[PDB]
Amino acid sequence: AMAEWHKIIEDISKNNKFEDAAIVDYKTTKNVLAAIPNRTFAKINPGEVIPLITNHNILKPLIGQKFCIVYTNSLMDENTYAMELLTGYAPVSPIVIARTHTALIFLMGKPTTSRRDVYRTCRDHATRVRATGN
Repeated sequence: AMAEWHKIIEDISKNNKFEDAAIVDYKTTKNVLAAIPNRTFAKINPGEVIPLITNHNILKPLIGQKFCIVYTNSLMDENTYAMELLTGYAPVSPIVIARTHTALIFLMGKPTTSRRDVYRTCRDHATRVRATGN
């Protein structure tokens, strides 16, 4: 599974619609498993993961030490496994977090990228990974 996390990031990186991405464990150590280098999501720490998976009412989470704003949250639902946010700083950009059996996939679009494209791209990656048991 470790190599595959990097393959997912590589695939995202080739697409000019996205600005940032990371895959972070949520089961055990909560370390960053793969990330686009030298951007915000590479800095996600365990204390940022726990509120996302625990607090039903999370609204202004810190992600890589910057605030984001939650506008839909079905992250812990087994059928949807996705949350939608906006950055809480300029330029306002769309974010989707999708949940596999063991990891969170964070994806940020450029400001011009549609909500649909970020959602479908992030969630489809999670759908594929879930089929492997990860």
